[PDB]
Amino acid sequence: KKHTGYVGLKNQGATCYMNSLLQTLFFTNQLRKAVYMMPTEGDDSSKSVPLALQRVFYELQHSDKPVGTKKLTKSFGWETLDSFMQHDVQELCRVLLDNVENKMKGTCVEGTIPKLFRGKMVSYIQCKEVDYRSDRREDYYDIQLSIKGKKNIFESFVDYVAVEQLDGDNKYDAGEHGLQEAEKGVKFLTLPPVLHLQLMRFMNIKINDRFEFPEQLPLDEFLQKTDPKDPANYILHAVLVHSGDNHGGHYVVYLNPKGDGKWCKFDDDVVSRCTKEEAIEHNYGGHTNAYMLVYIRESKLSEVLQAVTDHDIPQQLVERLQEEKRIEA
Ligand SMILES: Cc1cc(Cl)cc(-c2ccnc3cc(CN4C(=O)CCC4=O)sc23)c1O[C@@H]1CNC[C@@H]1F
Repeated sequence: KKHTGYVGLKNQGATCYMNSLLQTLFFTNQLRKAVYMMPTEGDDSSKSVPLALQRVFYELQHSDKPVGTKKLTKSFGWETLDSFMQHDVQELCRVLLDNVENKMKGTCVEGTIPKLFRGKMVSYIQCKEVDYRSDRREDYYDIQLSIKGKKNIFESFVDYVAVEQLDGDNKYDAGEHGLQEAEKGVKFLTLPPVLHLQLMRFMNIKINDRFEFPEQLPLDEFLQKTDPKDPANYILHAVLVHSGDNHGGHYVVYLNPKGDGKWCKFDDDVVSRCTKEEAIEHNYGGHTNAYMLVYIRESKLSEVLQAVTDHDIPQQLVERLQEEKRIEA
């Protein structure tokens, strides 16, 4: 904390990618404030996932020493290494934020999860030579981008929206109209304030290819309609990295918490300052791979990364967490 201003977490081992995600969610400041507001006074000390996330966030905000996650792993039942390796980061993040969102219902901080992370997309199937079109509106909290044969995020987004032909052997079952030539596609209606992009490093053959992501990411061309008052310019907030072995390896996260190009490497207990280039360019890959990226929308940056004070944690919660620290010591 003395060098960088920020504390790290206790070592991974079986934990894998949780520490990387916890720092990412902790430095989503608007979420952190909302997490502190959850009415967890009635909750069980051990079994409550909402309370266990308040504990980590509290300790990341106040501790000089590294913060433990053992109370938190016991709460949502992922104790073994197998339980992390079977899942991916978006599934873990979904498990934490569902608990948080459910606890926030009927409270002053309701709807903070969908405000921060929920975007909307339309999937469509249009028949070419017949008048039939199926549409589904879908909420998403995260996007999984393809990287095999893609130079960069721009190209992955182009491929994400690209129109697929349903011709020949793979014609579209159109019900009363029978098999038809058709065009399948997806289109983004809105992009959230905090954008979670996972990069598909497994097709399970692994992909160590060089994949380039920028500091500033404009996404207006991937929307159906563009607001001129609020363009879809996104700014790079976090880069989650894996090195070494599969079914194992070492997980790190790079972060610029204030959103001001001032980057730090979060290597469990060791938080240290780094260059933009160590955080961005040097995690592109080729012959160490980035696997998740977090972008924040430029128009939403002040609100998402709003300053936290110790006053933002309710007195009842502070007293309860210090009662644990006294009794356990
Ligand atoms: C071993 C390993 C290496 C790398 Cl470099 C990234 C991940 C990783 C960690 C967390 N989250 C994601 C999300 C990803 C994107 N992705 C999907 O969602 C479906 C297919 C895929 O690629 S890769 C990854 C990883 O660990 C993984 C855990 N479970 C499977 C691996 F063992």
